[PDB]
Amino acid sequence: QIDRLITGRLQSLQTYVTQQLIRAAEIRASANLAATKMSECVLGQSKRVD
Amino acid sequence: SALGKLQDVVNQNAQALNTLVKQLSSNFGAISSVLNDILSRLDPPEAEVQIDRLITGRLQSLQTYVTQQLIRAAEIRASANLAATKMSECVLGQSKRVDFCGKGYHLMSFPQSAPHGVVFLHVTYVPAQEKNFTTAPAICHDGKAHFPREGVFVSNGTHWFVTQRNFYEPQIITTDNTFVSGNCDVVIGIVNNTVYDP
Amino acid sequence: LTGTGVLTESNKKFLPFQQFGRDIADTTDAVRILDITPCSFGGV
Amino acid sequence: DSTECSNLLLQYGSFCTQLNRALTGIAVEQDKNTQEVFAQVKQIYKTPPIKDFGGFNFSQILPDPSKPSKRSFIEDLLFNKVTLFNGLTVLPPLLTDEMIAQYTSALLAGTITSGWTFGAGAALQIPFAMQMAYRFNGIGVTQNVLYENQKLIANQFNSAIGKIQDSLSSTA
Amino acid sequence: FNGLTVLPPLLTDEMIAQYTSALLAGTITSGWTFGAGA
Amino acid sequence: TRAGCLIGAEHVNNSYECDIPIGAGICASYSIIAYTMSLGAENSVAYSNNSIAIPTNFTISVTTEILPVSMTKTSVDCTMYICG
Ligand SMILES: *[C@@H]1O[C@H](CO)[C@@H](O)[C@H](O)[C@H]1NC(C)=O
Ligand SMILES: *[C@@H]1O[C@H](CO)[C@@H](O)[C@H](O)[C@H]1NC(C)=O
Ligand SMILES: *[C@@H]1O[C@H](CO)[C@@H](O)[C@H](O)[C@H]1NC(C)=O
Ligand SMILES: *[C@@H]1O[C@H](CO)[C@@H](O)[C@H](O)[C@H]1NC(C)=O
Ligand SMILES: *[C@@H]1O[C@H](CO)[C@@H](O)[C@H](O)[C@H]1NC(C)=O
Ligand SMILES: *[C@@H]1O[C@H](CO)[C@@H](O)[C@H](O)[C@H]1NC(C)=O
Ligand SMILES: *[C@@H]1O[C@H](CO)[C@@H](O)[C@H](O)[C@H]1NC(C)=O
Repeated sequence: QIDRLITGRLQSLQTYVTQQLIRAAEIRASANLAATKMSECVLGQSKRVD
Repeated sequence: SALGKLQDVVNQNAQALNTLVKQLSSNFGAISSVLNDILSRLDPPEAEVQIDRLITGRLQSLQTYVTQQLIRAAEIRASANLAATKMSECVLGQSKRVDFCGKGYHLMSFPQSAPHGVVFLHVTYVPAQEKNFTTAPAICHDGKAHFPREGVFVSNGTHWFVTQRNFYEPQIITTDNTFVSGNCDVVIGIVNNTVYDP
Repeated sequence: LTGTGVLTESNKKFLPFQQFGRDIADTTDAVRILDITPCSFGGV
Repeated sequence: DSTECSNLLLQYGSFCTQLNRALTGIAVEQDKNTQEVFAQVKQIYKTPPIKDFGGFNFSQILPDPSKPSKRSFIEDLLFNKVTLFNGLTVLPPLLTDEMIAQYTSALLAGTITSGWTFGAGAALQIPFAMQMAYRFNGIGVTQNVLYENQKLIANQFNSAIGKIQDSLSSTA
Repeated sequence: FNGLTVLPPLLTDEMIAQYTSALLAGTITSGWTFGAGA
Repeated sequence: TRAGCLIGAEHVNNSYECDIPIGAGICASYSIIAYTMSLGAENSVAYSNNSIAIPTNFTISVTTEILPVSMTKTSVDCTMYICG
């Protein structure tokens, strides 16, 4: 029974880690976009539309 | 350690591969981590249930490795898209974007090959050796407001010249490089000076 | 200890008290000295 | 804290090391993202005590000596509006709120004093009217348009900031 | 050795170096003109 | 500190560039010292409504940027890996 519980809890932890990794990738992309915006609009004037 | 990104990517890939290789030899609750020993030692029913346990463990490990590899591949694809954009903009032309192709006013870029990446040598222009000057938005001459076409009005201590923004090249204020727009009553900070007519 | 592979002359030096030898991944590499190198395999 | 779990997990493998490494890498990545986003400059510029920007008002976005964690009123509203065992722990960020706020203050001072010159090297002082004239020239509008409507543009900017703070105050 | 293979890259190191050299030569000898046509 | 407690490093009242990031604004560097990392050089720009600063010289700066383009292509035979 303990082994079954271990397998279930480890599977749950794997799912949580995968979700966290996907969210981290999304947040990294958003942070790269924000850094680009700060570089090209706060440190200078951007001719790009919108 | 000047190529930390490529070395880090290689180290992560090697670490994932080594972790998978190590996990290949895990008991996973079975009597042994060697399949051949189980087959040459144990009866077909118990041998196949141990095989099922080992298969479950190894399949879970391989699934985890494949998920991490897919995430790393997506990250590498994003990095390669950024590198291709830099190649198209910084190398094949001149980019007006700030700090996209190096710190300062970007001049050009040179590509260099790397074992698992690319290197951009960004050649840029950086102002230095600055001096203070006194400015005025416009010049009130003959009851008319004169603004510089390109550059800025400055004065060292008493004489007013017109120069360019990024370099100190003073020039005599003249009607060719200045344009008139209205009188000198609405401009805030306008000063009185002569405008040379050639 | 059963397995499938190629028996090769080994240039490595064992010890009188050592019988088996395993490289990285904890897999059988040498058996008493003869080296075990699996026969060629790959994709097509 | 059961010994049987350790006994049954040592033979299971090393997935715990994998998860710990993944979490550490994620934390390092977020720290690097914050470091890249907020630390665009290596010099902490400060606004001069006298504020004569041609009528433009920046006391709304500049820090005040009242010590509200060294944040502007808009930053205070942004912080206030956002509302926030068993082996789970929260690692504090490398850059604190005060440090990020001081980065923001330095960036604001550089933008409102040196324009875009500090982003390409040393900060170069320039009157805000002339910086706005340069920016108007960037979008294809001559300097005289700014110079003959400086008061109107300053009033419009102040009104826009007022609507911004009103929206951030009541509108959710 | 356990079913793990490393697939060689399609483009060799020499070919990547030749791409970099060609791009650099076009940049020096032509500027940005070669990136928008002849 | 709010990130925990550190033993073996002497706390100093100075501020240097961060070397080993401990967290919560606290860094460590090499005896081993622990401090609060400095954001950078602190300077005040002489702003005025009738003053400008214009460069009289220039510098041609060459910087290096590293960008990964690809990684090693690994193929795994599931039947061989799991079963052998
Ligand atoms: C000249 O400008 C610098 C800033 O670049 C300032 O520190 C200095 O005080 C100025 N000189 C005078 C005489 O005010
Ligand atoms: C300013 O420059 C003009 C022209 O070069 C010169 O005649 C004048 O003496 C200068 N004044 C000062 C204070 O350097
Ligand atoms: C600059 O501000 C001072 C007040 O400190 C004022 O006396 C002066 O007329 C102003 N000059 C311009 C050009 O706005
Ligand atoms: C410039 O000259 C006009 C008349 O010549 C005068 O009315 C005006 O006050 C002068 N400007 C300044 C700043 O003294
Ligand atoms: C800017 O706005 C604030 C709040 O409305 C006000 O207290 C301050 O006096 C204004 N500054 C200027 C220079 O008008
Ligand atoms: C504490 O910091 C202050 C200010 O930096 C300094 O004057 C003082 O010497 C420091 N004391 C110690 C014990 O480090
Ligand atoms: C600019 O700096 C270089 C050396 O970096 C020097 O040789 C040159 O004379 C300087 N320019 C001026 C106008 O002094």
